[PDB]
Amino acid sequence: KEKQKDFQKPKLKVGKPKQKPSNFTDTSFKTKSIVVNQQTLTTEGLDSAELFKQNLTLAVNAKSDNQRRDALAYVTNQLSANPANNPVG
Amino acid sequence: PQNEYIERHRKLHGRRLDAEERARKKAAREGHKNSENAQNLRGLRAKLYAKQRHAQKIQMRKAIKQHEERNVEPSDPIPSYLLDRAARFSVPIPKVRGISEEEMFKVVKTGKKTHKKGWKRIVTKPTFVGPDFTRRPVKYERFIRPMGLRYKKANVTHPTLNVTVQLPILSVKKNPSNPLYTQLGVLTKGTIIEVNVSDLGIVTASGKIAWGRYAQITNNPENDGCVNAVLLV
Amino acid sequence: TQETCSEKFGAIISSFPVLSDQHPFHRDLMNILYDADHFKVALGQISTAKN
Amino acid sequence: EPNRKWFTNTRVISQDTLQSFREAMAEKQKDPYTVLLKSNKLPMSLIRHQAKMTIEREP
Amino acid sequence: QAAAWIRILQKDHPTCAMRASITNPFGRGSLIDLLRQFSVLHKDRKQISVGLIGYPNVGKSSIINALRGK
Amino acid sequence: IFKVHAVSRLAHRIPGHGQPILSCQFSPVSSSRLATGSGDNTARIWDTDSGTPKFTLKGHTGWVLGVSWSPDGKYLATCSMDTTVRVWDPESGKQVNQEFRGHAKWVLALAWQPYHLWRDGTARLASASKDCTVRIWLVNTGRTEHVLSGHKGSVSCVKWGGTDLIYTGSHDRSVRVWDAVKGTLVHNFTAHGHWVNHIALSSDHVLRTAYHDHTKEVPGTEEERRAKAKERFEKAAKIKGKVAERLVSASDDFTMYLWDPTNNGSKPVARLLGHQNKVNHVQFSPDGTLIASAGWDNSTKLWNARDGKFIKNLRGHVAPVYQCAWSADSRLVVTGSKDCTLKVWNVRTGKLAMDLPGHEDEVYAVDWAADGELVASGGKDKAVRTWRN
Repeated sequence: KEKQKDFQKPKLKVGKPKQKPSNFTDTSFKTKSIVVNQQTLTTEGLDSAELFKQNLTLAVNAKSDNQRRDALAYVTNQLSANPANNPVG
Repeated sequence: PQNEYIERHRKLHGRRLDAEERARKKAAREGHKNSENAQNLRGLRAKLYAKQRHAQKIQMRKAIKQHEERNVEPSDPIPSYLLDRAARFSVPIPKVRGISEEEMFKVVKTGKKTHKKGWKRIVTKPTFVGPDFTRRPVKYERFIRPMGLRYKKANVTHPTLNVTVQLPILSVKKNPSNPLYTQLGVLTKGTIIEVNVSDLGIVTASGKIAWGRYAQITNNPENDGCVNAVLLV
Repeated sequence: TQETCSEKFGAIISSFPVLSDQHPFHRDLMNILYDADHFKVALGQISTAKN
Repeated sequence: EPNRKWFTNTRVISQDTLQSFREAMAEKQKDPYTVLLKSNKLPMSLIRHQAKMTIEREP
Repeated sequence: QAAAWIRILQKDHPTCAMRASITNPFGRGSLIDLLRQFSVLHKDRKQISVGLIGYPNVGKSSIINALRGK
Repeated sequence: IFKVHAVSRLAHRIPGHGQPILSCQFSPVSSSRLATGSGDNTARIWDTDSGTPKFTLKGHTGWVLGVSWSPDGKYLATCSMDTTVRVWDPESGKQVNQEFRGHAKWVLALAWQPYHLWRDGTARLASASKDCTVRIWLVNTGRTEHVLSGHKGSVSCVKWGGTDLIYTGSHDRSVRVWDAVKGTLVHNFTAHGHWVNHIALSSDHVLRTAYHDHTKEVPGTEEERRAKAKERFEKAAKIKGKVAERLVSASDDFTMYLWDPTNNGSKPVARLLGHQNKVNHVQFSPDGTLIASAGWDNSTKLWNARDGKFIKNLRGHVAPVYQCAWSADSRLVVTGSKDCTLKVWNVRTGKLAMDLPGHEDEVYAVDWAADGELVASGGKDKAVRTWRN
């Protein structure tokens, strides 16, 4: 079993489909999409409703005390300026 | 001056009064000068002169033969469609010189002390590193295959068509000296490689394009700077 | 060896006139005397051999 | 050692399969955010004279 | 202007925004996630190597320090 | 017009050649005269009605690789190993003028100009040689009019079409179309992947015979003869109401190509695929609807001449089939192979009509008479054989 021939003869196995020939070329391929998970830097194209929801989400889930304070201050400022500016109620 | 001014000067004034006589005397002394050069030149100048005179003598005697004969094949008869045509399935070079492991690998010493560590082996012969090859991290690479010794194409010649095409290499199939050399992809004399034969128009019995075929290296790439191969047709 | 070859090839290239920079009279006179295609092919083959 | 498999085609491919593979691959390098899977096991080798005529006519 | 430059560069290649500081980094999580994705693509190899190129003084070693944390 | 019946027995076995026979053709006017050229530096004429030798044509210093009758039958051209082509009078056996000299290497193929295109009171002959050149010779003067050069390999086959076109297939994987009048290259097809062994034209059968036909009569004057030859050529090459010669080229890359340079230019009509080895000989049927090809894969194949579609295959041989020859009624084809046998095949049924053994060595040259009475074979047994019903 330690012999190493230049070419190895394939062995027929009963009850199994026949293997493809040695000269068969397989052109099937699979592709995966690379995505960069980073938000937009300027945050100016977003509307005031999306700003409200995003700042509420950061106020709830942010790991920075200053960031939570700034988000809460901003949503408090918009609620003080206009009570109607409450998309989430 | 403009145009053929030296020719116009020769027309209007001639040449020196001794020019023809000195030319004739120099042509007459040419034989003595040639013999003196053959018997007194020394070194590389003498060797080049002797080779050039040998070439002139060959050309001259061929000219004599042609002017003398200005006024004047296989063993078995075969038809015109069997002309220029030629079991044991042997390769053109069935045996080459074996290569030792110092001739393949040298020792790359690493460390900072006076006694270095020599576990890294660098391959001295050219290699085919393969497709989509990225070098291993330096702490884990043992076999260094340098970039300047990597070859991606080979001058492969067709034995029947008698034409040589530069073809890409697909893999190294067998290096006869050692299976480790085949695993590393070393291109040496008598190495079987796989080449892309799409440019030769090789087709099967129904129309499928044959784009992979074995060839054998017939030169010494480490001494010649090129990979030369013969198709196994 | 390659320095000698490159120096001589550059001396050949940089001394011959370039037709794209000549006066139209001189350029077309060189075209009348010489096939300008042949002139440019010869100098391009010189540069190709140098590289 | 002599072997009969040294003188055989090792990789063959049909015209329509090759054309479809080339078209799909070109569409794949059209998008720079898509990367192949197992590209080392893909047949990527398939994807990757006026001066002479004038000198031949007129030396 | 930074967002416009990110748009222009992301037309060509996948791009990230970065402030390479050990104390106060930006884009570090996105860069870590991108390298994790490339590792998932090349999981068959034992490890992947990411080499940083560019002009002098653009912040290559600072980006390495920001990703490392040290 | 007339039915050609399959040959079934040996007519006459004639010795006389001291070397294997390399080429043979019947005379265009009748099957009574057969011209063979062999490796004994000679050609020979055979009277097949009595099975006798008539003339022994000597003068070559190499093997006579090719014999070719004139379309009117008044001349015989032999091309040999010694870089020469000689033109002979077949009714008297003496050489006409001197030998044609100027080729540098072995001359492999001959092609007479069609009789309706002869001008200046002389005939023209195209000789293809191993020195990558094709020379056009004026028969009456012995002088070269044009030299067609440009091939990078030996020109293994040359044909002269009915529209003054030269078709040359060479070992440089190319086939070229030249203008016969001007001697200039017109088309260059390089679709083959190996040596081009043979090419055939859709009008080869009528261009061999010119004005000669089943009527066995000759028109009174030269202009009537030329008009009759042109009419037969146009009838054979008429495709969709326009004359268009179709060219099939067989190569060593296991394939064949069909070309229509008049209507398609450099784009081939079709690629004929299916042979498992090199394709040696290819020939159109006289009616222009079928293409027969003999291969080195022990088989013959039949194809439709309008689209190159496979129809049927003929396998009876055990050694590579060297030549194939159609009958005049396009119903039978005789294949001479390396296994020392001739086989007559009915192509409408696709079967072996007759087997013809008798050759003891390989068969090299096979021809069928234009009127279909006789089949001539020659090979390595050095004796010519005639086959009749």
